Amino acid sequence: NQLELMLRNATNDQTFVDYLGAKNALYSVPAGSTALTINIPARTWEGMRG
Amino acid sequence: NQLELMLRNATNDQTFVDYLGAKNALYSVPAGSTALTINIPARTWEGMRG
Amino acid sequence: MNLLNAAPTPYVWKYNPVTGKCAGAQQNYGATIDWVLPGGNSFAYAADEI
Repeated sequence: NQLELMLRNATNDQTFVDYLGAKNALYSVPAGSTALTINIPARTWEGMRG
Repeated sequence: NQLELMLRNATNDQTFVDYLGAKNALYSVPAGSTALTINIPARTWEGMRG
Repeated sequence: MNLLNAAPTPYVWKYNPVTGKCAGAQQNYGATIDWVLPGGNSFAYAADEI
């Protein structure tokens, strides 16, 4: 019960992040083609990892 | 040395352009064919000459 | 809470580096919190305060 009271308090609540940490996108590349271009619109990139 | 020093100054340094000013792409057209489609990825065309 | 009094998302600008002129502004969707479907009343206030 004390754990609940000290865990229901807002400043200390569970925070989880996906381990992959990657938006996953699949871009089609036809069989014979050798080149691919990935153009995506304006975005704030606020904290990109790579 | 005066000439080389007024050319080392960054406000006045050499600038050279290719006279052709044209990206060169060769699109195959077989013998019997009479038509060709040139599709290109999304781009900004920021100063295109034609 | 009332969403009419909720603080809006900021407008971030687009620079357009090549021409140098401003390319406009956009609703800053690139950094937004998902708070109405998973969050509810506890996180609506948090998102507004953020």
